[PDB]
Amino acid sequence: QEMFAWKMVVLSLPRIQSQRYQVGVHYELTEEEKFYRNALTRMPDGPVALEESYSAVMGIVSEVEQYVKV
Amino acid sequence: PSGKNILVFGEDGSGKTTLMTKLQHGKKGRGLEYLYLSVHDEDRDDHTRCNVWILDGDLYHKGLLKFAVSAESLPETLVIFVADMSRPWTVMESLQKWASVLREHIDKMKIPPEKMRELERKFVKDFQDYMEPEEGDNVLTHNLGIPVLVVCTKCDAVSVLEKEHDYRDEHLDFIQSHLRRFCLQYGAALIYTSVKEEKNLDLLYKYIVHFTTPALVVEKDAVFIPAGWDNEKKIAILHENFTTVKPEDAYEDFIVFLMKQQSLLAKQ
Repeated sequence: QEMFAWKMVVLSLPRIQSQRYQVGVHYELTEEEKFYRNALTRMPDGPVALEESYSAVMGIVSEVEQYVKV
Repeated sequence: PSGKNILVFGEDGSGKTTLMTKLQHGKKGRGLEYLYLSVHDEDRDDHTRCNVWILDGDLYHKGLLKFAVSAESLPETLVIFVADMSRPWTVMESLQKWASVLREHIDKMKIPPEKMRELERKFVKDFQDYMEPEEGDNVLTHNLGIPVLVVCTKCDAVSVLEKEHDYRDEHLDFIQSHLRRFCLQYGAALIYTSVKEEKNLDLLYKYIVHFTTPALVVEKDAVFIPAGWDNEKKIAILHENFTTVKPEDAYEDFIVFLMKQQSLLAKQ
């Protein structure tokens, strides 16, 4: 089947809307909760991916838009 | 051909580097992306996009997980999800979570249809009929048939988890028993993989869609099992390694105003 574009875009649009909304907080919208670092000046930091938590819950839709080829 | 589907589930990602490299995102924690895979016909690929979406997390993404396991996989839907063989609780939890994730992606999306189980009775009867015996049958499986390949990975940490709480291979034998109990309770491939051992996760999925795959537990590192390896008699009798016979409890039991006022009162 050479129609791997229209159906992929429709299922993507469904998955894009179902991917750009990771509950906005989900009580844990990141890799994990706050934890302890190893050896640096960030013992009471937010997380190792606080700015990337946005990239994670946002990246779901980005991963769908990029891998929505076929 | 067109694009098929498989919904591999990984709880919030949590290091899918080795497990994903052994089989095939926006970040390390994106959430229900659309990954893929493909099958063959002895020479090359024939547009058979038998996608295996390794959804590393599903934060409020039930629709994305359902879109991943599309309805186009009626002829072949074998979800091969990653797991953690460090303990028996994680192995049994990941296998039951794989079957429940396939059922969740189906039932959370197929609420309108109902004759699917009716057609699945005859189709899966003709399919699993020639795949039930030769476990190296009659196993108490679920209400219907959802092929969920429980790929038990991370058995390199099984030794650390087995020595930190048992100082021997007791937790390893417990993980083997967890895979065997979930297999007899579901009827699938409890293929486990350790450090450089039994790299056959999609092998059972390919042999039971419409390469090699071993099955042994004597090495006490990776209790591999094929799609049909399901029994509860000899494995249940030998399940007494640091536990009882036919146990499942291991999974559940293992998963300056006041200052000025004070100065004034002190001066009195």
